[PDB]
Amino acid sequence: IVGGYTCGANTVPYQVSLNSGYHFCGGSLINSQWVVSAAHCYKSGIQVRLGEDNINVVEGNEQFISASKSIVHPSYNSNTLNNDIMLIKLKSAASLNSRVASISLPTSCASAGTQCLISGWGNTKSSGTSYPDVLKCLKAPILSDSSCKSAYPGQITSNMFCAGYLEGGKDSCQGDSGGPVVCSGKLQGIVSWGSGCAQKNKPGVYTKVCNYVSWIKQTIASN
Ligand SMILES: N=C(N)c1ccc(/C=N/OCC(=O)O)cc1
Ligand SMILES: [Ca+2]
Repeated sequence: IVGGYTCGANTVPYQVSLNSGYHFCGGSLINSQWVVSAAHCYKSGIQVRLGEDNINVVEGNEQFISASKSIVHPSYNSNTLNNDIMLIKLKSAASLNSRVASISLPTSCASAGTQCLISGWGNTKSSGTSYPDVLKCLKAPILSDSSCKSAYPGQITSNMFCAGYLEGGKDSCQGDSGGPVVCSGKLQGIVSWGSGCAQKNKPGVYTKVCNYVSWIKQTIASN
């Protein structure tokens, strides 16, 4: 997260870290057994880490649970990042508490102009490279689809939306991938892609979760 703020320990209780010997992506806990992340975060041997603040220090509230399966969206296209969503099932159910909690799926899509909360342990520099210890947060508005398409001509599908600041300076970044975009207490986006981070006229592009609720519910009902 570039240009954001320190969230505060366990204030984003649905935020997860995906670990394969190191943190590589974020995710969102949607119930005791399932995490929503980005399909481009797929790899084998994922361990889900819940209740994290400092990802490099065991502070006492963590739950580390191995993934039993990963399900990439059937229409995920890794070239265009269309349908950039994946479900990860935990080997055992998480214990839900104040520090580890699920985030609601939306019943309707979010509105242009709505301020959303984006979070992660990704790069905090728009140019160089610096990774934070503690979870970082950013409040950013959903942009109009016409501004989004103008920013990224020929690349924005109906399964994507832009959020952020066209002036640059504030954005999600590498290492935030797969993490939550929460708007009005619902999981509306997944950190997906963008040209660099926090660049002028290049806002963040996010998977449009409201399009996938049917697939999510069907998949979790059968796996
Ligand atoms: N909002 C952005 N500008 C943005 C968001 C996500 C990415 C994802 N990069 O994938 C590589 C990785 O996370 O390791 C890039 C730019
Ligand atoms: Ca920790």
